Amino acid sequence: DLASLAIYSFWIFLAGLIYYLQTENMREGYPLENEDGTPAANQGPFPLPKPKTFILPHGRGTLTVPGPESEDRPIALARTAVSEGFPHAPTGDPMKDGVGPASWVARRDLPELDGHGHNKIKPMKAAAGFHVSAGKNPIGLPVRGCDLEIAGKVVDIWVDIPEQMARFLEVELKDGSTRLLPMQMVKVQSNRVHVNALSSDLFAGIPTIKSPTEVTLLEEDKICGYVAGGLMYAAPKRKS
Amino acid sequence: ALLSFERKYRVPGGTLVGGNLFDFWVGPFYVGFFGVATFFFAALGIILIAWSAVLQGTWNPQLISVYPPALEYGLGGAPLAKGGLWQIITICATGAFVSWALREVEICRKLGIGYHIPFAFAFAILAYLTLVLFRPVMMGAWGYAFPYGIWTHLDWVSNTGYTYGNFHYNPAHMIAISFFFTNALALALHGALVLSAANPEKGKEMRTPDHEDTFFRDLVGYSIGTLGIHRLGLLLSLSAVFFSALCMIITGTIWFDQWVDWWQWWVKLPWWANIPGGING
Amino acid sequence: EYQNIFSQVQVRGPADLGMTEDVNLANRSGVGPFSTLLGWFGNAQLGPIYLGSLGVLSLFSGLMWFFTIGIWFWYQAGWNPAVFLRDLFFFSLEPPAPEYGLSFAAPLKEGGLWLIASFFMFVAVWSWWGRTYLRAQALGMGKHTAWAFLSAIWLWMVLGFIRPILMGSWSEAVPYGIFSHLDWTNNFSLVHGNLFYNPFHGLSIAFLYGSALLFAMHGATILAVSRFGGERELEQIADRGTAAERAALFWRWTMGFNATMEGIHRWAIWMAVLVTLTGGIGILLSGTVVDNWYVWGQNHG
Ligand code: BCL
Ligand code: BCL
Ligand code: BCL
Ligand SMILES: CC[C@H]1c2cc3[nH]c4c(c3C)C(=O)[C@H](C(=O)OC)c4c3nc(cc4[nH]c(cc(n2)[C@@H]1C)c(C(C)=O)c4C)[C@@H](C)[C@@H]3CCC(=O)OC/C=C(\C)CCC[C@H](C)CCC[C@H](C)CCCC(C)C
Ligand SMILES: COC(C)(C)C/C=C/C(C)=C/C=C/C(C)=C/C=C/C(C)=C/C=C\C=C(C)\C=C\C=C(/C)CC/C=C(\C)CCC=C(C)C
Ligand SMILES: CCCCCCCCCCCC[N+](C)(C)[O-]
Ligand SMILES: CCCCCCCCCCCC[N+](C)(C)[O-]
Ligand SMILES: CCCCCCCCCCCC[N+](C)(C)[O-]
Ligand SMILES: CCCCCCCCCCCC[N+](C)(C)[O-]
Ligand SMILES: CCCCCCCCCCCC[N+](C)(C)[O-]
Ligand SMILES: [Cl-]
Ligand SMILES: [Fe+3]
Repeated sequence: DLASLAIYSFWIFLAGLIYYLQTENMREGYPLENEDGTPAANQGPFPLPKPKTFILPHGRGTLTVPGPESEDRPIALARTAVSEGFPHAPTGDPMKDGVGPASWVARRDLPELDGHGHNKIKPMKAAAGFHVSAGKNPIGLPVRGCDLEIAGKVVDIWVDIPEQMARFLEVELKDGSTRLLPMQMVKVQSNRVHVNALSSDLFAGIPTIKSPTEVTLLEEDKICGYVAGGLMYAAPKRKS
Repeated sequence: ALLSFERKYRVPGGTLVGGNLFDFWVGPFYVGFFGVATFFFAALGIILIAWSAVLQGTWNPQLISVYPPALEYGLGGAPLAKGGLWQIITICATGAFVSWALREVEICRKLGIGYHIPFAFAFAILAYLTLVLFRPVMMGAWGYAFPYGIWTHLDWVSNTGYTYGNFHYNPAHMIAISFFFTNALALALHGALVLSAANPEKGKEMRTPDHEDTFFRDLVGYSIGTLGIHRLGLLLSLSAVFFSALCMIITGTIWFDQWVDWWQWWVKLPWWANIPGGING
Repeated sequence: EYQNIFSQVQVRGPADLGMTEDVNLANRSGVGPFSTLLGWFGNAQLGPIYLGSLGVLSLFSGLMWFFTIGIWFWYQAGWNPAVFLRDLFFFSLEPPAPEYGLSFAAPLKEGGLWLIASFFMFVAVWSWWGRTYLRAQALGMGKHTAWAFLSAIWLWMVLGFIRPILMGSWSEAVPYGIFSHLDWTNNFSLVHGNLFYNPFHGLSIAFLYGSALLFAMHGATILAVSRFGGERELEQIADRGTAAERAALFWRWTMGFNATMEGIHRWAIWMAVLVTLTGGIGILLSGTVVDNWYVWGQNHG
């Protein structure tokens, strides 16, 4: 009967769809490796998909996935055990070395562009005429760390032009240099900006940007990685 | 084995209980203390379902059914064969689900990410606990809980619904359905939009988020944006389950008559209650 | 600890008139006002909207459907505004009686007005479908939205058109009313021997469920990695960042496998479209091929 033919047919379709979906989700991070970076013996039952090529806009070239995977950076970790499946201990300062929750990825050292080929993220001072339309304007507020000490003051907001949202606070430190803080890791209060992730002494270590009016995808990863890493690595200096 | 980028993230720390004792992986799986608790509760639960299959005299998965205590037992303990096994399995299931959530918290802490995922999962646990713990207790018997069986739990849905007439008329049920339907609409649109930008017409460059905002402005005059759609998806899906929990906690407690009759509050408002014509006069 | 459910600060710039590509800019409206209320949760900008031939046709056709039902509701309310608001949920524009079969010969008061409303709805939805295709083509984007919308249209078409035709009468179709379409749904299940025994109804529920499961998981995941720019999904596809890596590893460590930034959107589109795809088949087979799902289930055939 027809209903029996339809349900059987549906389960065969569903099995093919799951195969297709699983192989599409192996375009990054595969093949699987042993802890020493060599290819693992057991890759699982699904094969790597045939490569696909993305044409990137604004003449930035192509990406083909899957393709040669490497960290393209030194990883300052060592084994804690003689068998597989244990943690790898940082060998230096995990904040500076960019490991664990402080990790960053070697993304392109170019800024993300909008649909017109302009820098997506600009300081508000260089974005005509972006302004704070609602909520507390953080510009001019002191910035407090998790040790409840003042680390600096906000001197601008870095805005996503096309999506009209605040992405970073630009903070001036005691030495008159500035750093970016991700908007998602600060609390704007009436009289201060509070940063739970970092103690006052760790603000100088936030990676600096090489141009004052743009930030690259590489720089964003180092900054956001460093700040998130403070949740674990600044915990001794976090009061309550 | 490890994803190509995985090693740098596999550092010690982030555990809530036991320091470095359970701070390891088995293949891709993180363990931790709550990995051990999950295994213990799950293994004990599966054994008790097996022992239930023995007493019922069937190994067919489509027939096995663990029933709660009959109403006469109230909120008391019951003999294993007639509702005790259900009670112990329910403690094991609760233990496995909460352990699973707290394991997700340990993983969040090691990766330095927000706690939104276990927070979201907790709403599903609430819904489960509404059906097997909160509603039964407020009604005064375990027997109002649902049985653990593939088809017998559907029998319970049908019998529980039709006890109050057409359950469509539960107004909290109406809101829950609207969120479930809207969530599925929003998920289809979100998947479609991102894929349509990443996979444009053959030979064209990847589109930008600006194309995504533009497409929706052209179509409906409004784009919620890339952050907005993820906030929206989280809220639609949690709201669906919140109103689901609500529609059942009020059923058999504050309201125990036919749900269709509840709507007479509106029809009998004094200013139009007695006017001739229409459906209700 | 800031959760990123609501924005702490809104910033505003010049109204964005959008990308051009091959869009006819003559058919775009002006920008609407900025909503500060909407701006706490997503974008503040209302408009512009695009309105060409298909847009006006769809919108006028849709209003005629809506007004046609409204006029019937007023008639049923004896033109009394107090009765209209009292009995709003109880009014119903019913299809023609079984007598009239698939004929367009039924009088207005006994299903003719149902056919007129249905005609207008048919045009409104199908022209709107054309619009979802064409607005994507003008911007050089894939047709994913149009193909996903077709899955919704399938269940709608089965309920109002395809199944009534195969059963040989418009009486099998859904009435236009709030409580009446609920009564119809309940009735449909009783008459077909309980839809819980329809295996396509079971799958449809699994996908509806799965859509809430998956959007809870995906939404929570992207908010959890927004501190690394996770919601910038297209650039994370082009150039994987720590956001995409942490998102993958959360799920690999939790349940033993993971998605990519692109791959999760393929899981997403299919979990959602399978709801109405499986659903439409379940309804199409009810009364045409299978009179009683209990009885069918006892034979598995
Ligand atoms: C004849 C039946 C009645 C009816 C009677 C009822 C009754 C009775 C109930 C509902 C409930 C619901 N009804 Mg109703 N309902 C009817 C018709 C409908 C129609 C329709 C189109 O007609 C729709 C769309 C709905 C929709 C709904 C939802 C709002 C809700 C179910 C979702 C939920 O609670 O999830 C919540 C999710 C969970 C509870 C899942 C929890 C998961 C746990 C935490 C984890 C499990 C892990 C697992 C064991 C691990 C597996 C192992 C791994 C795979 C390895 N009903 C008709 C009129 N309906 C239910 C409700 O609201 O419950 C609160 C409910 O009890
Ligand atoms: C939510 C409101 C009602 C309810 C009303 C209905 C209705 C109506 C239907 C189901 C159906 C199902 N229900 Mg139910 N169901 C309820 C509560 C539950 C609970 C629970 C709270 O613990 C579980 C585990 C289930 C599980 C199930 C599945 C057997 C099936 C498909 C679910 C799905 O795809 O979801 C989405 C989740 C995913 C897609 C993720 C995958 C989850 C897997 C598939 C779950 C397998 C569970 C396994 C069989 C349990 C034993 C494993 C133990 C380790 C031994 N229901 C409550 C009481 N349920 C459908 C069915 O076909 O039943 C025959 C169906 O039509
Ligand atoms: C007593 C009632 C029966 C029952 C009878 C039915 C019947 C009959 C049907 C379902 C259907 C479904 N049932 Mg059931 N169902 C029951 C119990 C349940 C329970 C439960 C017990 O918990 C659940 C969870 C469900 C869940 C479901 C869904 C999975 C499914 C609907 C999917 C959907 O997205 O449609 C919602 C989406 C649509 C209808 C698509 C609409 C698309 C169109 C194009 C939109 C037009 C918009 C228009 C122009 C208006 C414009 C608006 C303005 C712009 C604002 N049922 C009981 C057993 N159920 C449907 C199905 O597919 O079954 C197989 C269906 O026909
Ligand atoms: C709140 C919004 C939606 C949601 C969200 C959600 N679910 C989640 C998560 C989130 C955010 C997770 O992080 C978590 C996960 O890891 O997903 C992969 C999960 C999860 N949601 C799951 C299932 C699930 N969620 C559902 C629903 C929903 N989840 C909501 C609609 C449903 C439905 C609709 O029925 C199901 C079936 C799992 C895949 C997973 C949690 C896995 C887990 O807790 O593992 C630990 C437990 C075991 C290994 C099994 C223990 C066995 C027991 C001891 C015995 C069996 C008892 C049970 C009562 C038997 C009853 C069976 C009968 C009813 C058939
Ligand atoms: C206050 O006064 C004003 C003026 C504003 C008017 C008020 C209006 C009001 C109050 C309207 C309310 C409307 C409501 C509540 C409508 C609800 C509709 C519902 C719940 C519909 C549900 C399902 C509908 C389905 C499944 C319909 C499917 C239709 C089709 C598939 C079209 C089929 C077409 C047919 C049969 C004819 C085709 C003919 C040809 C020649 C091709
Ligand atoms: C509810 C359906 C979802 C489950 C589908 C099963 C997919 C399993 C994929 C395993 C991948 C494992 N490995 C070794 C390749 O990483
Ligand atoms: C779902 C769309 C509408 C959402 C509107 C909700 C308004 C929230 C207001 C937040 C209050 C401002 N605050 C204190 C968070 O900065
Ligand atoms: C989903 C509801 C949102 C609707 C927003 C549409 C805004 C319309 C803009 C009106 C401006 C018209 N005009 C010609 C004066 O520019
Ligand atoms: C995107 C694919 C996800 C796969 C989820 C499959 C869930 C299985 C549901 C089993 C229901 C089967 N039944 C009883 C209706 O025949
Ligand atoms: C019917 C739905 C249930 C599906 C459960 C399967 C879970 C997939 C687990 C994948 C782990 C495979 N592994 C260990 C090789 O990575
Ligand atoms: Cl809520
Ligand atoms: Fe997304």
